[PDB]
Amino acid sequence: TEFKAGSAKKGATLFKTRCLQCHTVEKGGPHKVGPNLHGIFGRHSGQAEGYSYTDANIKKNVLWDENNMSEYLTNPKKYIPGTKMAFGGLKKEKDRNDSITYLKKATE
Ligand code: HEC
Repeated sequence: TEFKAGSAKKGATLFKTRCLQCHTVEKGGPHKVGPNLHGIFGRHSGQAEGYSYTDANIKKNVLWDENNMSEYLTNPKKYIPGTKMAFGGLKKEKDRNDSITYLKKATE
């Protein structure tokens, strides 16, 4: 791809410190500020039920792949103009590789 496997352990911790404040990953976990991310790969954006996404996330109709996800983690607002995900971005590809490495793992 344009994405290469990284550290699943490294990623778990990137997640704990940069994504847990607003999200859960497990099947049957709850929606918090952001949606629960279980099964997000291959899924399109704005489809978890019981969660109020913005008009923008929804209309972007993004098919979430390790690659797509990469772009998005760089600069969310950049990738999805008007999204309410208040996250700066992960500029370091290595960081993204790690994080996505875990998400790929944890969200199945
Ligand atoms: C709270 C300050 C958040 C942090 C930190 C992170 N995200 Fe988030 N995320 C949040 C919201 C409010 C939303 C919904 C946006 C909208 O416009 O409705 C999101 C959304 C996502 C998505 C898209 C979900 C989908 O289409 O189903 C992804 C893929 C996602 N968030 C991932 C993610 C990761 C991996 C994060 C850590 C680096 C992270 N987010 C931070 C809120 C917050």
